[PDB]
Amino acid sequence: YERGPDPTEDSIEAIRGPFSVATERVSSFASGFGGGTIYYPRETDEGTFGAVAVAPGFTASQGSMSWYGERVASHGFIVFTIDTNTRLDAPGQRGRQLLAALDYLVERSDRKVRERLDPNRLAVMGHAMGGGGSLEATVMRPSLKASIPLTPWHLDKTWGQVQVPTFIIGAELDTIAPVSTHAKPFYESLPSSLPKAYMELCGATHFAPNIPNTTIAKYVISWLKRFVDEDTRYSQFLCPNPTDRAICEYRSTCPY
Ligand SMILES: O=C(O)c1ccc(P(=O)(O)OCCOCc2ccccc2)cc1
Ligand SMILES: [Ca+2]
Repeated sequence: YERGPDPTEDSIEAIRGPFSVATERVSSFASGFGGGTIYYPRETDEGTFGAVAVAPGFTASQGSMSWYGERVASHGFIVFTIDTNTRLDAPGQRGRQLLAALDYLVERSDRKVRERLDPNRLAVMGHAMGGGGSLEATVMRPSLKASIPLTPWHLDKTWGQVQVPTFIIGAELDTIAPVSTHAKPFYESLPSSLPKAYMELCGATHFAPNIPNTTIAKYVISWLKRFVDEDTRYSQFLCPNPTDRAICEYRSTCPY
């Protein structure tokens, strides 16, 4: 499941990975969700790849997450920035629609996408209410390999039944889904035996995940490599806790 050459901190911080990405547009009339764009590596010689499904926040679309497409997928992943059914979907519905996008990748995706996909190594990512929907899709399908809630928003504060390795990225100055009442109590109610981490960004707002951010990208790549690819070549950056300057607080259940 290991793809690409051995990583240094300069390769994870790279804006482009060792693979050339291609895309495939998915209609909004696909069952269960509002469609999106499927970013996938072109070179099929290193084998098949795992996949992640990315959800945008409340009253937002995949354009708010588009920069995760070619970025992560060039490091060796299938990335699916999806649109929801309506722009007002609650976090619970964004969980379902995250799973209907993954199922679409397995059961209905184009042949070029189907051939490069390992349908057993799947994951979810999401921003704001898409991060709450990231937490729900874990509860809804415990077979998922990774879960990455970006500045997540949810009314439910306790998430002790989650079994997926979850990486909650926080934003210091977020006042829409503030970390003290959302991102932190979400992480602390995750099971202490779960492989998990909490990264809070200094001076960041609710919308920091919507523009390219080397701090966000380098450890989303490490997290998706470690748990979707079972790639222990990326534990060096996760354990012990990263000590970057753009990070104001880091918490984790290291080592893993
Ligand atoms: O009180 C409420 O009604 C309420 C509703 C929704 C939220 P949420 O945290 O989901 O906001 C989504 C932010 O992301 C969407 C976005 C992405 C990129 C650019 C601009 C906007 C919080 C409170
Ligand atoms: Ca639809």
